[PDB]
Amino acid sequence: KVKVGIIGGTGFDDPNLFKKVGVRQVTTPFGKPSDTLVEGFVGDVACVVLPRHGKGHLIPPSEVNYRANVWALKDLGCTHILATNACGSLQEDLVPGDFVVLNQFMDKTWGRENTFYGSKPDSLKGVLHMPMAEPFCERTRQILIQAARNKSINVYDKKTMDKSACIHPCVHAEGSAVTINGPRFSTRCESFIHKAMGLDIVNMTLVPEVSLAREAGLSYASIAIVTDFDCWKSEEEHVCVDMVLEQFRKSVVHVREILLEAVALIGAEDWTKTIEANKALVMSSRQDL
Amino acid sequence: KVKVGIIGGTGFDDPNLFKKVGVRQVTTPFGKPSDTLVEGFVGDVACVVLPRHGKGHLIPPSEVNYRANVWALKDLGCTHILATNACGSLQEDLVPGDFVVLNQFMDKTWGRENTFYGSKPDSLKGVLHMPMAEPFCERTRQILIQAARNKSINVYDKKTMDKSACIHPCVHAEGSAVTINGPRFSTRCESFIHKAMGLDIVNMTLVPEVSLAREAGLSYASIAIVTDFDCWKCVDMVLEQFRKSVVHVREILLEAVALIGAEDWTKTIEANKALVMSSRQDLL
Amino acid sequence: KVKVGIIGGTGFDDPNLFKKVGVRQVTTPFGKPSDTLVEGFVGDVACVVLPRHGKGHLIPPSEVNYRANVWALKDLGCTHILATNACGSLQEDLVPGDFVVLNQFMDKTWGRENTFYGSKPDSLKGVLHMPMAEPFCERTRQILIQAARNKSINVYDKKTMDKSACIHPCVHAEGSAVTINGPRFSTRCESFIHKAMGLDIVNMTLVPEVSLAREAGLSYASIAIVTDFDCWKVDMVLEQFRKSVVHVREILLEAVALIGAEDWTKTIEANKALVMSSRQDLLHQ
Ligand SMILES: Nc1ncnc2[nH]cnc12
Ligand SMILES: Nc1ncnc2[nH]cnc12
Ligand SMILES: Nc1ncnc2[nH]cnc12
Repeated sequence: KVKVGIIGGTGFDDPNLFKKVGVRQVTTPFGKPSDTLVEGFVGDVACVVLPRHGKGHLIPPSEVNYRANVWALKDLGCTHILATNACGSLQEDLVPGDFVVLNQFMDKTWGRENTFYGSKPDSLKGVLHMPMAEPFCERTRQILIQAARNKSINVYDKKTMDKSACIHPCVHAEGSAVTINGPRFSTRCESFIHKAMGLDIVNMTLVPEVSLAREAGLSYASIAIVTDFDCWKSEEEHVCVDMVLEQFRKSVVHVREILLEAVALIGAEDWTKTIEANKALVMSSRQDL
Repeated sequence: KVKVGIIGGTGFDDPNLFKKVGVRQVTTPFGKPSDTLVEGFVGDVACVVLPRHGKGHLIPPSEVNYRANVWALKDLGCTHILATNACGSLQEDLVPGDFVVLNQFMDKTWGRENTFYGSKPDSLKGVLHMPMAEPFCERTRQILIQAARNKSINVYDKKTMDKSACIHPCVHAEGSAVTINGPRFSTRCESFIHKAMGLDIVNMTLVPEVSLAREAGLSYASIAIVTDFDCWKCVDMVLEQFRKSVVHVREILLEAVALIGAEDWTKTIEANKALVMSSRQDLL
Repeated sequence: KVKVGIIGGTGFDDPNLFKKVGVRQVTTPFGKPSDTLVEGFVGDVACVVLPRHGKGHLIPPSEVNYRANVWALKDLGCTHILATNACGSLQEDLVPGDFVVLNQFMDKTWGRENTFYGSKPDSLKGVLHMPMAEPFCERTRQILIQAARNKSINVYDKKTMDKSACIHPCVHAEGSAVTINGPRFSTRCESFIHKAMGLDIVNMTLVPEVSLAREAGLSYASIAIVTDFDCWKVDMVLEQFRKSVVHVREILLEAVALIGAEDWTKTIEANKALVMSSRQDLLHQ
C-alpha cells in the first residue's frame, strides 16, 4: 500500500499530527537525517514526520542534509512526501495567510548535495539525469488542492480565474518558486529581478529536496505558506524573521488540516501504476547503464 | 568613540594613508585575515587599514577570507568599514574614471563563506537570517558622497538631477552591482543579460563582504571605481586614468573618516547590534 | 608544432577516431584526468583524444576534472582543443539533429574548479583575470564551420542567410549556450527564463572547459549536438543521435586536417601572450 512522509519546515517542528506510535533513528549512506523520525497513523494510513531543521532549529536551509532526509523516508518505505515551506510573496495577489501548491521552480541554490548518484565516495555509483520539466508529482499536487476544498479553504487557480476572482485567504492552485541559498534574505534589487522573471514566491528549502524525492522514486508535493511580501513593497512590509513567524500561527492550523486530509485522500486511492512509473523513470535516467 | 576600518581593493594593496602607529598580526575564529592590519589616526579618529587581496595581490576574489577580514576589524573595535571595489560599467552613463556609491546588489557568487553562523566549520552556533533589502549603512553612504563633494568631485544623482549634470568624472549617488565569482571576466552574452536586468556595474568582491559587515553589527559603505566598460560595448590611457581614480578615492576615504568622526553614532551602533539579535532564528 | 586534442562528450565515451598509437596514463598538478589519453595521427596531424565522462560514462558533468583534462592535453603538446557537447534547444530553428558551433555562453555552474591559478596549495601561484568577451578561438570556430562545408553538411548563418534558407539538418554558424550544473535537466520555468534571455541551447559541460583552455594558452572550439528541444516545448531520438554522432565524427576528422594545413605561429603566440598579460599579482603583473 502507501505510506506518507511529512517534511515539516518552520512552524512544523513536532506538529503532533496523529497519535505518536514511536520514534525511530535511521542511518543513511549520506549521513544522518536532521532528527529522529516520528512514526504513526492517520486513520489507517502509515505516516512518518521529519522536521527539516532538527531539534532547536539549529540547521540552516543551506546545511540541511536533504539527501539523508529523503533517503531515510525512502528507507522506511514511504511512497509519498508532503512538505511545507515558509515563503515570501513576489506578487500582489499572493498575500500573507495564503498558501501555494507549487508546480514550478527556479533554482538559485549552490553548495548543497543535490543528487544521490555520482563518482564521489559517499554517492551511489552511476550518473542520473532526471527530467524535471514538471518537477512535482501532479497526482499528489491535486490531492493537496482537493484537501483544501474538502476543508472549505478557498482555492484560486490563476490558469482559468482572473485576479478579480481571488478570494483570501486562499490556496493558489499553481505557482513558481525561486529557491535562494540563504541564510540572508534578498536585496530589493534581487527581489525586483525575481519578480520581473515572473516568479511567484521565494524560499530557501524547496531545492534540492524536490529533486531528490524524484531521484528516490517518491511522489512529492509541496505547500508553501506565504508569510510576507519579501522586500519589493514598502519598508514596513519588508521581510524579517519577526514578520515570518508572526503570520505563521494562524496558517499552521489550516496547513495541518490540509496535510491530514491529504494523507487520508492518498490512502483512499490505488497508486500501483504511479509508483511503478516513478521507479521506471529513475532507471531510464541512468546514462551509465 | 568611532573607529573606521578600511578594506582596500585593487590599487590599494598597500596604500599607507597616514603615519602608521603600529601593525597588528591577528587571527580570528575563521582564520587569518588577508594581511597585517595598519593602525593610525586621521586627525583624532582611529583608523585601521587592510588590503583585501594581501600586500602582494596574491589572493583572488573567491579565496579572500571575508569573514576573517570583517571579524578582525570588529575585534579591534571598528564601528565602520569603508571599502573600495574596482568594477566594469554595464551602462552608457557610467564611464571609466567615474565612481559609484553603491546602494544595491545582485549576488552571483558561490563557494565563499558568506555567514558567521551555522553548523559549518568555524561558524558560530545559531541561524542568522539578516534582512538585506537595503544592504548598506545609509548614513555612511551619504558621508562618502559628501566627502567626494568636499574634494571637488562632481556628484551625479540620476534620481534627482537632469542628464546635463552627468559630467565626467563623477560620483554616481546610487547604483546596483552584480557580483560575479571570477576570476574570469564576463562573456558578451553574460554582460548583455546583466545589462538587461538593469544592473549598473559588475564586480567580484562586494559579496559577501557587505553581508558579513552587517552580521558583525558594523556600518558598511562601498565606493566603486569604474575601470572600464564591461564587454556589452588603449590600455596605457586606461591605466593612467585608474591611477587618477586611486588618487581621488584615497582623498575621499581620508575625508570620509574625518566626517564620520564629526558625528555621534551611539544610536546607529546600537541599532546595528539590535538588528543582529532580532535576526537569530534559533532564538525566536 | 600543431597537435589537436579532442574532448568527447556523450556519444564519445569510446571514441575510436584513429588507430591508437599510444595510451597515456598521466597525472597532473590538479589530479587525474577522466581517463587514459589516446595518442595518434589524423593523416600527418598528431592528435590526442579523451572521453570527458570516462569510458564507463561514470563521471557526471559537475564532477569532471576539467583542470586535469585540459592540463593533460597541454602537457602532451596540444595546441588546439576541439570539444563536443550534447545539448537541448531553446529556439524554434534549432531542431534535434542540428549542430551549433558556439560563440557565446552564460555560466550557471558552481562548485567546479574553474581556474588554474590562486592562493590554495593545489593551484599555480598568481592571480589570473582572463578576458572572455568572445570566449572561443575564432579561427578554430571557422575551421569547424568550413569542415562542415567540405563534408556536404548544410551551414546556416543567421547573419548572412534568410530564415527560410535554414535547411535541416544543419550546422548553425553561431549560438549561445547556458551551462547548467546538472545532473538534473531544467524545469519548464527555468527553460522559459533561459529562452527569454535569448539563449540558444542548454548544456552541462562547456564551462569551465572553455575558460581553462584559454587559461592554458590553447585554441578551443566546441560543436554542440542538438539532441532534443528543452522543456519549453525514446528510440527515434536514439537513432537521430546515432546519425548526429557520425556527422560530428566527420566534422572532427576534417577539422583536424584543416588545422594541420595552416600555420598557427602568431595565433599560438597571441594565446600565450594573453595569459601573461592577464596576471594581476603584483610581482608578476
Ligand atoms: N522573504 C523570504 N525569502 C526567503 N525565504 C523566506 N521564508 C519566508 N519569507 C522568506
Ligand atoms: N569588467 C569587470 N568585471 C568584473 N570585475 C571588474 N573589475 C574591474 N573591471 C571589472
Ligand atoms: N536539455 C538538455 N539540458 C542539458 N544538457 C543536455 N544534454 C542534452 N540535452 C540536454
